[PDB]
Amino acid sequence: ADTIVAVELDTYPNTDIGDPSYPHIGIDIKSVRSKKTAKWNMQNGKVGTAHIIYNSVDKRLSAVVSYPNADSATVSYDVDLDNVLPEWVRVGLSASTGLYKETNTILSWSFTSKLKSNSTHETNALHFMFNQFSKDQKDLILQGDATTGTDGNLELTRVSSNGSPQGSSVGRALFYAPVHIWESSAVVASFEATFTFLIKSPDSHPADGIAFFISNIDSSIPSGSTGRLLGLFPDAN
Amino acid sequence: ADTIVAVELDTYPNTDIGDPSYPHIGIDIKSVRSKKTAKWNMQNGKVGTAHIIYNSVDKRLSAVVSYPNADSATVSYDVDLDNVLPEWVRVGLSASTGLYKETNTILSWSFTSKLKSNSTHETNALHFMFNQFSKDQKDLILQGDATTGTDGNLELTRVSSNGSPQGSSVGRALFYAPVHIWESSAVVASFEATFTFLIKSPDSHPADGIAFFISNIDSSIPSGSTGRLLGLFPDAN
Amino acid sequence: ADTIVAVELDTYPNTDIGDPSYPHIGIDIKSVRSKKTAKWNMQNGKVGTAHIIYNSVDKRLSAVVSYPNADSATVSYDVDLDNVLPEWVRVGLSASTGLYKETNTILSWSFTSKLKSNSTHETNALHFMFNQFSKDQKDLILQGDATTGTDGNLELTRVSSNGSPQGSSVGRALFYAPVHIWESSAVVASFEATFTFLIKSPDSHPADGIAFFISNIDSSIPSGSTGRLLGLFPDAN
Amino acid sequence: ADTIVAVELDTYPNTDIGDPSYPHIGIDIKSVRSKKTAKWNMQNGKVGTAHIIYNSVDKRLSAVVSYPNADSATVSYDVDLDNVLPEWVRVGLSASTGLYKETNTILSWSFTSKLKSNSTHETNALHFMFNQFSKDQKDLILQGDATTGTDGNLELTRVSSNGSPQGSSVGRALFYAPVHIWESSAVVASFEATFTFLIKSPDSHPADGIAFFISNIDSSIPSGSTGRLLGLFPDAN
Ligand SMILES: CCN(CC)c1ccc2c(c1)Oc1cc(N(CC)CC)ccc1C2c1ccccc1C(=O)OCCOCCOCCn1cc(CO[C@H]2O[C@H](CO)[C@@H](O)[C@H](O)[C@H]2O)nn1
Ligand SMILES: CCN(CC)c1ccc2c(c1)Oc1cc(N(CC)CC)ccc1C2c1ccccc1C(=O)OCCOCCOCCn1cc(CO[C@H]2O[C@H](CO)[C@@H](O)[C@H](O)[C@H]2O)nn1
Ligand SMILES: CCN(CC)c1ccc2c(c1)Oc1cc(N(CC)CC)ccc1C2c1ccccc1C(=O)OCCOCCOCCn1cc(CO[C@H]2O[C@H](CO)[C@@H](O)[C@H](O)[C@H]2O)nn1
Ligand SMILES: CCN(CC)c1ccc2c(c1)Oc1cc(N(CC)CC)ccc1C2c1ccccc1C(=O)OCCOCCOCCn1cc(CO[C@H]2O[C@H](CO)[C@@H](O)[C@H](O)[C@H]2O)nn1
Ligand SMILES: [Ca+2]
Ligand SMILES: [Ca+2]
Ligand SMILES: [Ca+2]
Ligand SMILES: [Ca+2]
Ligand SMILES: [Mn+2]
Ligand SMILES: [Mn+2]
Ligand SMILES: [Mn+2]
Ligand SMILES: [Mn+2]
Repeated sequence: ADTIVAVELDTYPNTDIGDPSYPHIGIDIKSVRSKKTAKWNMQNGKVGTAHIIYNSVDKRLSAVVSYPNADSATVSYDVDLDNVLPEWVRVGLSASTGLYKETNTILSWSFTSKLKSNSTHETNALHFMFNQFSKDQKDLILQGDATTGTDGNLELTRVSSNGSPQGSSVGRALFYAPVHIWESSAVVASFEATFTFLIKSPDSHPADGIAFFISNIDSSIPSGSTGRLLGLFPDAN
Repeated sequence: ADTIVAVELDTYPNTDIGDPSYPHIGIDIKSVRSKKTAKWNMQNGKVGTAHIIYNSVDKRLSAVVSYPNADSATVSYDVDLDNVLPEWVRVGLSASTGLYKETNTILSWSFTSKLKSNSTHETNALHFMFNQFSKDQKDLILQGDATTGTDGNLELTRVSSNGSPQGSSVGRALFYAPVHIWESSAVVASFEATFTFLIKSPDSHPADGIAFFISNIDSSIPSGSTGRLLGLFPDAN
Repeated sequence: ADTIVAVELDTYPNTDIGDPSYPHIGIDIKSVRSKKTAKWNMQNGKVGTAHIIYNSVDKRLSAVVSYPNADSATVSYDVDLDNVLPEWVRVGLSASTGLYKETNTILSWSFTSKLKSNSTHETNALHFMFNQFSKDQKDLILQGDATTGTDGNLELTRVSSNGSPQGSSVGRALFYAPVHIWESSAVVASFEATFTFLIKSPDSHPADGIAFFISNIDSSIPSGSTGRLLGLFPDAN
Repeated sequence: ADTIVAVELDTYPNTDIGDPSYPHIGIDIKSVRSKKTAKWNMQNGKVGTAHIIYNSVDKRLSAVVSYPNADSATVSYDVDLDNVLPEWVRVGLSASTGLYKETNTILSWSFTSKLKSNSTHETNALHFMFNQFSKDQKDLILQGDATTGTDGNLELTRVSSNGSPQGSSVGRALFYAPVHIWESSAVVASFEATFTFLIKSPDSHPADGIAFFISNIDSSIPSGSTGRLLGLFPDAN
């Protein structure tokens, strides 16, 4: 059973699992049923930016999702990630389709993590940046339908050769090195992740959306987690 | 009159102007009467570390002051820095003594400021790092009694040739370049400052403390701001 | 008399002052007559990129200029910058027009400088990044005709309200803080500079070019330095 | 067998395999017999620093090793690394002892790699920093005798419970994620690595050394590569 903390850009309302009745961003703590959601005006066909941030002083996980010249969507949840996640994790991106579909393309992805210890306050840091993805991206672990290199992008779910998306798809990309997201003797620890994404659907109704996630290091796509489950969770609980 | 936002490490309780009964860290918004303080166990003669952080999403100014192997002191305050400070600022370190005294020695200082715009989501960033100060530190604006180069440290208040700190001293170092801490169309702005310091006193009661501050670009040490005013405020209101 | 080190992007061959017969890049060490040049196929109207890098171990100043999908032009020169520059400098961008003309438009600028001392191996660093410029960009020093804000770009030379570049123009933007590009007791000092540019001319022959430069902190545009002099040298010697 | 590019800090003169007559640093291109060496006055028991850098414009691999207040040892070799190494590598630290011995203690390790592609000039970056190592350091592959966490240091070779270095020991630490050190379509690609070390020995002649290396990703310690082989090479050819 994986341990998942995620920020979801949820394009499709599943009101039967507590989704609000509109597209929304959310913070997910070991459940697809979001602890905090905000309305998000997803723009079919457009490049947007997501920013996710946390530090161990405020213990507050926050995300802003944005398109140029539009009002941002913002969401925040108070949570001690020390109590939720293991000491070492992987970080990734996840996306799915179900009966409705959309391209879940990633154009760029960056991440930064820093830990200062309570004994002689030495800082350990990790930073990665992808502004292009190649056919053979050896520092990503690609799971399920995820592919890299088409146009120099990361396509999290299946795209057919004519460029339209497919339903019932799920895939994820995880950064290869494990990440130390907390330590018991840290003065401050923090992270920030940003990615740019392009969600396009020929349907009237896109689905199912994209997530930034932090998981146990050995995490994999739960069985049957296409659709509303976003590649993250084994069920809707 | 200057506009001051500061994180104070207040070594001396002036209860007649609202200080708690004990050395305390605090967040100062345009006043020396902090908006929020927490108890701080200052350690005479030991090198400690301070970290200050803010971002435009949570709008929450937060600091942690620490010594190796001790419990941290932590303090936070909800505040929209957009509403308080001008678009352009200087960032700086400040310290004073009064009728009681201490060294106000800075061994390192770093600062990172980031803004991503709402118009195609381009990032502007400033970073500086001092892990040693030379006698001619041209990218530091030194005010009052502040000097650089002695042992490679920044001494914010006057220290005599024999190492002894002097009373009635006030001194400040501001980074040379102005800094853009907000813009009306930034999706996320954030900053982070760190410094190491060494407060030592031959007195029973050290005074008066060290502050990291953000100010209008033309800020200078207000008149008679030695002692309890920490080099920051013209008065005690 | 100023002391300039510079990387020139020279759009206009002035063979009377030792320019080669074609648009070219070059390294200039206290003279507009380049110590080294290489052929540069400038592309009228196209967004280009330049990179300048140097380190105190190799003592080699090297620059690459390129457009997406073209062969890069590269040039390098063996010079000990400690021998040439004062210890504190400013960094900047300069451009000019003369009887012929072009827009000298800067769309992004970044610079990182790092010094490690011979005792006790402590690093000082400076980093800045401009991915957009605003109307009042207080951390740039503008000289001559240079302005910021139109479209979020830095226009180093005069452009008219209608978009047309003007003859006989010259301007520079220097970053506000002086920079420590060297110190006597350094294990290693280095820097890198990147900028993107857009040179468009309605003339059959574009003039005069853009340079990245490093100078005495108190550099100004030498008088009459339009055209072939590039905002940089008082004469063609 | 493996493809290795290394910077050796070589404490023991093995004159039978072309080592010079004195402790030295060298650049190793697929052979233990360095393509260039410089004289290194290793200091028994004192914390040193090494810096290695390379960029694809100069195609010069260079290194500096120093102690506070000493003259530096520096060595360089003109080598085009995309000609030698595969497109994907891992970076690491290696060390060995044989009949004679020393502690190979790593106190800190940082690394930054960067690639700008020839289309659309997009940057890919990796950065890691260890200023402490814990007992369970999941983002390092440890091979052979290497251990982490004792005093927060990485011990590349065996040390017994009482601090005493052991003979016939070989160990390495690789960063976990693969690193993209060249791309055929790259404007400029570069890296820099820094480590701090403490080499301490009871022997009249300390042995054998520490290396920074870059290898095929699936590299392991070659068979019998203790002593003069430095845990890097299967033989001394
Ligand atoms: C009333 C709320 N609502 C709309 C928001 C809704 C409800 C039912 C369907 C809906 C939508 O859509 C479809 C669409 C299709 N197709 C695409 C046009 C053909 C493939 C077919 C059927 C329906 C059905 C459907 C009809 C009858 C029987 C079963 C289903 C069904 O979805 O059953 C599967 C599991 O659902 C069980 C009950 O769930 C009721 C909630 N409902 C169901 C859905 C669609 O859900 C699927 O698609 C979603 C979008 O990709 C994913 O998030 C889900 O993981 C996936 O199961 N949305 N809301
Ligand atoms: C060499 C001189 N020396 C150092 C040993 C010294 C001298 C005088 C005092 C000293 C110390 O201490 C105190 C302390 C207190 N209290 C301790 C918390 C509270 C009972 C009180 C009086 C003295 C006084 C004092 C007594 C009588 C008359 C005036 C003062 C006085 O402080 O004159 C100058 C301004 O004082 C006006 C009245 O202030 C009431 C607050 N009181 C006074 C002080 C000392 O304050 C001075 O020193 C502080 C510490 O550096 C600074 O923060 C202040 O800005 C600075 O003005 N602290 N609390
Ligand atoms: C390129 C076309 N050409 C060559 C046929 C040419 C063009 C202009 C002049 C020219 C020649 O010559 C003179 C000569 C004189 N005198 C004779 C020596 C004085 C009696 C006076 C004016 C002009 C001028 C002149 C007259 C009126 C206004 C301006 C100029 C001029 O800029 O002139 C700059 C001086 O050029 C002299 C010869 O140089 C040959 C190189 N070539 C290139 C240019 C254009 O030069 C200007 O424009 C260039 C491109 O922007 C800049 O790089 C230069 O720095 C700037 O001086 N001019 N010639
Ligand atoms: C430095 C002092 N020296 C020269 C006087 C010397 C030291 C040891 C031997 C030496 C010589 O010679 C031999 C010779 C043999 N034989 C005949 C060739 C076989 C019967 C056997 C053992 C020893 C050994 C030996 C004895 C006991 C345990 C190990 C060894 C050994 O490693 O020995 C490696 C011997 O290499 C042959 C001679 O090499 C001359 C160089 N000399 C030998 C060494 C020891 O080298 C070991 O230690 C070095 C330092 O750690 C490492 O760089 C080497 O990788 C590691 O093999 N260093 N310098
Ligand atoms: Ca949903
Ligand atoms: Ca006080
Ligand atoms: Ca020219
Ligand atoms: Ca050797
Ligand atoms: Mn949801
Ligand atoms: Mn106070
Ligand atoms: Mn030229
Ligand atoms: Mn050797």
